[PDB]
Amino acid sequence: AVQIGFLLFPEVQQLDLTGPHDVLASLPDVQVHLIWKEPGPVVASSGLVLQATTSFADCPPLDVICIPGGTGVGALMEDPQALAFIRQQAARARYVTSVCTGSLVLGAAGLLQGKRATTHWAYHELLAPLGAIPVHERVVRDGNLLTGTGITAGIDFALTLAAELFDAATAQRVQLQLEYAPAPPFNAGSPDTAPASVVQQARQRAADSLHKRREITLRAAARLAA
Amino acid sequence: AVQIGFLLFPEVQQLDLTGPHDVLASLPDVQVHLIWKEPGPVVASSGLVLQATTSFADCPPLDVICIPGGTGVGALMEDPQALAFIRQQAARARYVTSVCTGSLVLGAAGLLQGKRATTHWAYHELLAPLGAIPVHERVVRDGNLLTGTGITAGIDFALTLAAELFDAATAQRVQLQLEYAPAPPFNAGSPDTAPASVVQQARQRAADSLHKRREITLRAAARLAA
Ligand SMILES: [Cl-]
Ligand SMILES: [Cl-]
Repeated sequence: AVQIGFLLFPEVQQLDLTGPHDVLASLPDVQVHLIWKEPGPVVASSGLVLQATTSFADCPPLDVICIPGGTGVGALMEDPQALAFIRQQAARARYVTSVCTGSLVLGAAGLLQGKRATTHWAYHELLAPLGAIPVHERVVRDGNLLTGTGITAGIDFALTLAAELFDAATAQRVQLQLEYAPAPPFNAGSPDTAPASVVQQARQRAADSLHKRREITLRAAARLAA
Repeated sequence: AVQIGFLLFPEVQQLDLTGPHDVLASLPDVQVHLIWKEPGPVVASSGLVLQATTSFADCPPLDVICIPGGTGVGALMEDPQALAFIRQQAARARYVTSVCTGSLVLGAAGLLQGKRATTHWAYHELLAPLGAIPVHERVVRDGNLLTGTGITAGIDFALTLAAELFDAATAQRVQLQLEYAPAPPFNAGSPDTAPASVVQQARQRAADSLHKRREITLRAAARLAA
């Protein structure tokens, strides 16, 4: 069975994880794990309570690892146990993936050095100090690394992984069974298409978080420099 | 505070619920409830464990009620306690909504009689015996009833509800904060765009479920006829 693992941490943005989970769990001969330091409840940033199924020590070797984003990324960027686990699994995984600010965790773990990558638009400046080549595209692939932007990035790239792990007809069948054909009623999902007034509001609301994450990023970069 | 409730039941398709939950939970002055017969664990069809936060008896009057779909819809269509709760909340709710096969639950509760509605493509024939006017569109609005198709229908219609409960700039800001701009890598999300061979496979895999749901639908229709 293909082994797929998602890191589940306090203050995760749960949709970053639950989207790809439901798609990939629809495939035959997959096993999906929700990984944290021990099994048990983990609370997402919205208050939704999710259950981790396996610990770092008991997790099998993964074929796919996926790091979601969320408020909780700041703590993960300085969690040596989590970063060590990610590095160990990435060494042999067929696919290393992240959604939104999850790529900052890959960066803190050293896995973006010299690699093309993206992250959430408001935090994109933090990729370069972590050694990445920043790219402003919604899905960026460099070798076996896939990084994507948007809360539903993992739904789309899960269909790509289904086609490469199985075949295109399997991916299309899953898409059809889920009737997945999005049609947003607004076109404000990028700073290049949203009204300027909306961009300003969103940037102002992210400013305190960005300031705190600049500090964390510099400390994480210092650890990589040693 | 605006009160938004999702029905959480065993064998739910969790993305039908977790998508709109994360969008709506991003809004100011909202309170979101996960409703079942009692608080506690509820297992989704994928095995993901979610927690219900409130019981039918303790749930406040809702401004928005949302019924997700999933395998578990068949049991809900004949659960008199759940159907009675839905009817009570729908009487005063500003918005009554469903995702995918959740509209079959609204149908069993009597809430689609004489109303335009949609559901998952493989189960669309079951709307007419429940009194609905079936429509083949991704989002169908009839008064305060919204029914949508696709596992991520509730993400899109949550942005519509944000614009009508608050204003368009608020909805656009949420879309931008989430960087929501989907771009599926295949175009097989509808039976009209997927290859014929894929449609056949999907229909064959749904056949046993459809047969069982034809039986349940007829019994539910008989209860409405009395
Ligand atoms: Cl997206
Ligand atoms: Cl969809």
